[PDB]
Amino acid sequence: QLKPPVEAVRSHYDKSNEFFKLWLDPSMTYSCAYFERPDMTLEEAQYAKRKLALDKLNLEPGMTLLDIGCGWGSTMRHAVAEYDVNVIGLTLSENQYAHDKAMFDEVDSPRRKEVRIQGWEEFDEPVDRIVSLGAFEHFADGAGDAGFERYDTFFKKFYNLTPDDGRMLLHTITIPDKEEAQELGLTSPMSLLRFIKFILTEIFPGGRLPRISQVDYYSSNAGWKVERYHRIGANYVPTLNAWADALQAHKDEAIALKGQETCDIYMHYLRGCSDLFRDKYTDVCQFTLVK
Ligand SMILES: Nc1ncnc2c1ncn2[C@@H]1O[C@H](CSCC[C@H](N)C(=O)O)[C@@H](O)[C@H]1O
Ligand SMILES: CCCCCCCCCC[N+](C)(C)CCCCCCCCCC
Repeated sequence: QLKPPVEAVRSHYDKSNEFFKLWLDPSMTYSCAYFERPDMTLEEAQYAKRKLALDKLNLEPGMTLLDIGCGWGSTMRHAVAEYDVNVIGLTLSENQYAHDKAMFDEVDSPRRKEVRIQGWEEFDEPVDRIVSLGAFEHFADGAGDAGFERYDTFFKKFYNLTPDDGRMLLHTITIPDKEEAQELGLTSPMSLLRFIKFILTEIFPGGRLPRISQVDYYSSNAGWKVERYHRIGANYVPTLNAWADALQAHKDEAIALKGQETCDIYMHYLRGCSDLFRDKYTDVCQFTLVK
């Protein structure tokens, strides 16, 4: 069986909740926002992004929703409150677990609000609908068993854990297909290579970005059909800019918590990544997978 990338994932996400709070929106949503309307704030765009994803699962009350890689819980909390479903959240982060365990305790509701420190590789329960936002980029990584081949186990596992009317909303960052890349005229300056190196070393160790053709191959191989490809990477520019700005704003506060270095590293990372999505080097897509 497969082994979850615990140390690699925790090296980032367990940096400090207080820290992440300083620059993330109030719901601490940590994935590409969605500005469905020009005048939304980051916080409203995040809600819009969550809604966009959830409305595609055609959720009815009573169903059990599975959030693979639930971060700081926003999607779970939103799912219950707006669709009245039961939710199980998976994460490898200890601080996110701690944070969500407490966040759920605040408001009481009939439905189930479960958060676990369990990898998708170990999940084995029947669920109605699945949602994963910004966690997929870690799925080709593992504690010793890294490799894209992992996607195959992924789409099969969850194809078998869902009903005939099963649906999965896969939200992930993506890189251009061999062709679509040359048409964009994407170059790789020495500075770009240095940045990627910086990201894979200090920010997201083990991260791997899929091409759309990869998601198609492995998901279809399990029997899934993409009912809709919704590319929205351009939205990541406002998002990453909002995050970097918010961090600049509370710079003194942040330098207090984590020091000077950590803050320089993060600003560099937030700023650098924005241009990647603006320049079309990377994109974001929400695959609506159905049977
Ligand atoms: N193998 C694995 N199994 C389960 N969760 C994983 C994982 N690798 C990474 N993750 C989780 O995926 C998340 C990436 S951050 C995304 C958080 C959330 N979906 C949001 O949109 O705010 C983290 O919570 C991390 O713990
Ligand atoms: C090229 C190496 C890429 C490693 C990517 C690891 C991605 C982890 C994504 C995690 N979330 C969803 C929390 C988002 C973080 C902000 C966007 C970062 C985009 C980086 C693009 C690098 C090319």
